Amino acid sequence: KLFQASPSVPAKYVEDKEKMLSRTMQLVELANETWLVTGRHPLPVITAATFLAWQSLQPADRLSCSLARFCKLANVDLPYPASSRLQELLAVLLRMAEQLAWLRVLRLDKRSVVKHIGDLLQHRQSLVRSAFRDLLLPPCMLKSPKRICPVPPVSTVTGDENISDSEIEQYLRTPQEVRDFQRAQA
Amino acid sequence: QPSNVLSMAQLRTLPLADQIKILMKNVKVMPFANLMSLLGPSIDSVAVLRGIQKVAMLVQGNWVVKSDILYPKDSSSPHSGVPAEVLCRGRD
Amino acid sequence: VSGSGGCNFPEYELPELNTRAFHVGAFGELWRGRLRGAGDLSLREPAADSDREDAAVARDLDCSLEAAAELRAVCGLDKLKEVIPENTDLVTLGVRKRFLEHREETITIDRACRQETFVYEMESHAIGKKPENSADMIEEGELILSVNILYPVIFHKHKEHKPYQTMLVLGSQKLTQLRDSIRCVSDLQIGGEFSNTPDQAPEHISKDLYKSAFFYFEGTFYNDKRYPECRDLSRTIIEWSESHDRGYGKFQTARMEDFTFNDLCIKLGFPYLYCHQGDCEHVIVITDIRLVHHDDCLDRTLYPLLIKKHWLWTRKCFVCKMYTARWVTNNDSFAPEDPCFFCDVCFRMLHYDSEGNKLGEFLAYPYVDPGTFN
Amino acid sequence: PYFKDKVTGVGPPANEDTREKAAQGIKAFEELLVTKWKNWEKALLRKSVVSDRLQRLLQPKLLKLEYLHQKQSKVSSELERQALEKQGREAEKEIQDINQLPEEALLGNRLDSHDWEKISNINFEGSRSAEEIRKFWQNSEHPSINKQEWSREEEERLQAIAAAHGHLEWQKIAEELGTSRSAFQCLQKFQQHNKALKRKEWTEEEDRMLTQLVQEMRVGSHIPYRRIVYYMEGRDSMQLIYRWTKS
Amino acid sequence: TPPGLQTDCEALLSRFQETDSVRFEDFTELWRNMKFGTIFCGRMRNLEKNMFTKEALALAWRYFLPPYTFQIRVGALYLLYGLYNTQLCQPKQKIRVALKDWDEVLKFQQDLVNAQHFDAAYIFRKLRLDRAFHFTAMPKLLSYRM
Amino acid sequence: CVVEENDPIFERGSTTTYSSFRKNYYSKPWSNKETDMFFLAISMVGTDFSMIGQLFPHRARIEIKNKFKREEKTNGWRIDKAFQEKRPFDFDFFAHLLQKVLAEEEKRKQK
Repeated sequence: KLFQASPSVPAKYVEDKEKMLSRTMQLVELANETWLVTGRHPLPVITAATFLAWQSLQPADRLSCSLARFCKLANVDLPYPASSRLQELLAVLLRMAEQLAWLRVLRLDKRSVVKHIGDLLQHRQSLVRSAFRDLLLPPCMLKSPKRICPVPPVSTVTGDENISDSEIEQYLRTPQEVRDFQRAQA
Repeated sequence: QPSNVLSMAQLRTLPLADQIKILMKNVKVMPFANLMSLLGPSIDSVAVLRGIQKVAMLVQGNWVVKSDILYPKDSSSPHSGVPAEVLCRGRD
Repeated sequence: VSGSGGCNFPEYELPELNTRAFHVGAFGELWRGRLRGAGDLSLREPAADSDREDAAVARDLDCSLEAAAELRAVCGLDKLKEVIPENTDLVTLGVRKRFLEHREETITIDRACRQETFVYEMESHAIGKKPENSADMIEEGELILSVNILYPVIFHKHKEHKPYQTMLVLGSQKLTQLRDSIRCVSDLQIGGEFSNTPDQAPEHISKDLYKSAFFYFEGTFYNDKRYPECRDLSRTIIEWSESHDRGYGKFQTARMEDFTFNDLCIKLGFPYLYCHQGDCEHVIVITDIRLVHHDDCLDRTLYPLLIKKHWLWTRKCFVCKMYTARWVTNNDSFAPEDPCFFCDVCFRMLHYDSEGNKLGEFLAYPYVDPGTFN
Repeated sequence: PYFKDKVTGVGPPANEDTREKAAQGIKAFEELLVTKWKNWEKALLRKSVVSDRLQRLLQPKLLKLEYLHQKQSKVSSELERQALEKQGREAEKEIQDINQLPEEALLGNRLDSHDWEKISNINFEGSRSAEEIRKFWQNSEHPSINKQEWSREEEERLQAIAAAHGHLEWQKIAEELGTSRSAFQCLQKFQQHNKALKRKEWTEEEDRMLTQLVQEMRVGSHIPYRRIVYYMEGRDSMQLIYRWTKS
Repeated sequence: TPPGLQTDCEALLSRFQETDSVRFEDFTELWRNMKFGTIFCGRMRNLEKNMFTKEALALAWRYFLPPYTFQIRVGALYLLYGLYNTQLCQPKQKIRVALKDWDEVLKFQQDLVNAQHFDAAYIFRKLRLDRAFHFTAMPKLLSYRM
Repeated sequence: CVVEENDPIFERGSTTTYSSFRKNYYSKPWSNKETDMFFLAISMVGTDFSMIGQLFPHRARIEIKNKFKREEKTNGWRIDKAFQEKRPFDFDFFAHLLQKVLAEEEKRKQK
């Protein structure tokens, strides 16, 4: 409801519909091309993209606004992984800023790159190309996987047909344990 | 419990500044004596002068409403669609 | 509209913060009723003396001098301790000597007590002053209300908040007198562009133009209707408050020339509003309600004389730094900064040539410095 | 403390008196306030100006590179592909030289065209006005300004140069001084070094005016000497204090 | 509140707690041995001394509340009486009082009438005739800015 | 009639809603001493989860099964050693150890 000025939401939060929709479309296309929506729920990524668009259209008054605050203002159920998607998308935007010259000199962060997100989307093609030159995978897999799928030792030792009866006896329940179980479950 | 939607009684029930503003927006040409007669003798002449000097200009002894009062900033020409600033400049 | 039904006694609601709602006129009426007064005249004494007090005690409960003659002799000054306060087992005297040593360290003689002397003189201004006319004598038991006001932002939000002046008002007098007595800088402020005509005398100051003003006490809107150029912003306020169910109940509207301080229903220590000139808002804090006394100002004409006045720093001319600024310039190339300030001589000699022509393009306005009243 | 008793701040309506005050031009003391500049603010201003200049220089080159890429992806000819690759490498070398240029010339001259409002609302979050930023960059944030204090060899020249100019112009005084400084600093130091004009000497009328001031606006023993000076141009604080305190 | 003056008043109240109930002989003995009218002027800034005495009287009357025995209450009230009667400040600083405190002291006067704690009604009546009491709603000044 | 017994809820935005897929399970992690006594119970009983759940009142049988599956998938040698060692079933001392574990978790909550 950030299109029409309603009594609750002030005019500062109200933003243009077409420009914000275009910004969200560009952000979600970036997420789809950077392996962010594949395997994960799309709606949290959409929420993160529209939140980033709403913050970038006016970074000044919305630097202190949080994801939960935005969800409360917009009357929308906050998705749980939306925060993680937002963090990953901001990391991708930081990588794009590092690829760019003036931004990498400015040394922005996950809080100051919101004002230059629009510039990041101007020539995002070469930026993403270079970023892939220097794959998006879950954080649990990018922790230096030195031993990928370790080969287990093949153990096909079968003997003749069995081993012995000692294991059978140690599996069989003793009369003492039988009586104890009967007393317990009486 | 057009711009002439408010009647004479509804006009008089409004403050003097709003009364003068609406009268100027409606007529756009009226002498000070006529304005005093329409507003009433119980209203002070200095008050009416202060009210009219902010929404009207003096042209050959008569009072003409300002251009911005007739053409707000968000309005436009009903015939050509040009912005209200150009209309105000032309009227001035 | 009748007042809120409540006891005259100001029962507390929050610990050491404020009391509950109560009336003012009934408060003063009950205050005068529960005692006889007749003591605000300073006629104690400038011969037969024993018989008069004998008759007095005869009307009193004891009708005897047995205790009187001894206690009046005991309670004297000839048996009372100038001399250096020492040679006695004390507690506060240690702090006193420490303060004396700290004073002898850096404080020189008797001075640097600016605010102290200010308070002293502003309190002495109301000591035993008689009215010019005999009909202006304040009657005994008149309500005196101390009211702090917080209009400005230009002060220290750090220093425990000492922003602005404090006033004294009389109950029987009208609220319009307090409205006109509040010395607001915005009243002296003048609007309009005078870059091309700097010598033109600024006419129709904001005080004369923007006559709209209204108080707000406990949901009651007092709008001034003394002048035919006063609008009603309380109309828009009520429209906003009623357009949505925001929890605010219906608010009453009244006139400022018909309701006095007595008819008000206030809470001592609770903030109320005084809004004029559209956005010029004053936070009104009525702190104390007291009766008149012979030591206080007995002249009804000049009682809104403040008991406290906050010092304000004037904005000096940015060029010479020797005179207080009187003009503010925006979009000025010759000015060093955008929010710039100049005095008369500097502005004339900088922004105008030897003949007075406007050198360069800029926007100049009459800068009414906040330090104009003092 | 709070100053929002009636309107908490969620739906404060802009009434007719408020909009009339805003439209007339009565700016009492609110927007004219000035806050002292900070070191991190200076660094942010410099970084923002450098980034804006670099971005405005690179955007045409980035668009040209995009056009070259579109030509490569759309033209199937091999003869012109060599020329396309040569032009692309030329553009890459141009970008490399632009990035390799030292951080001394990318700041711009003293009076250059920029987007002050854009820089302010992007970096400073609107805290610093565009005009204030422009002034700060034009006379207080340039590497060509001489930060060295006056070496007692500028006041004697300026007291004649500004006198000849009649204080009618801003840049000419500094240009004639020729010490590579700003006219603001020059005039400030000159008027801090010099004394007041010394209006008159023991005028009975002015003494009686001061007596009337001490009788009408004085409280106790302290005397508002600044209030005294406000109604009397051509004086200085210390001499006025030492003189009026006696006799 | 005045710290050192609070401690002094508490010590004087303890001494009155060990003295006789309401007998003025012990009050005279206290004024002789310790001289509870310790300091009024000394040598200090005029307003500093004025506010010193003002806070003294305000805190003393604030301590003068119903609950205590006939020793503590009388001691506080007549410490106030002595501080007011020996006023060495040029203005005679009025003792700060509450609204319902007037009805409270009226009930105290009624109790004295239906009792025989002599010389107490006398000193209180003399204090009343001296025009010392100035009543308010709070024993101190309060705002919302703190 | 409902005499102001409940409060209205400003939920269920008519626009749209999403899914959760995770509602109730919300297990609670184990500890070192708890894992030790769990291995002791395994060595004392076996793999029958009914008895293990009966003797463990504060931990659910489903959580016990999940822990056993995790141990079988990760630490096989520990399970082998537990099955190798054996202990006769004790009831009074087991209840005493349960009380000790209750005291230990109370102290943990205090910390």
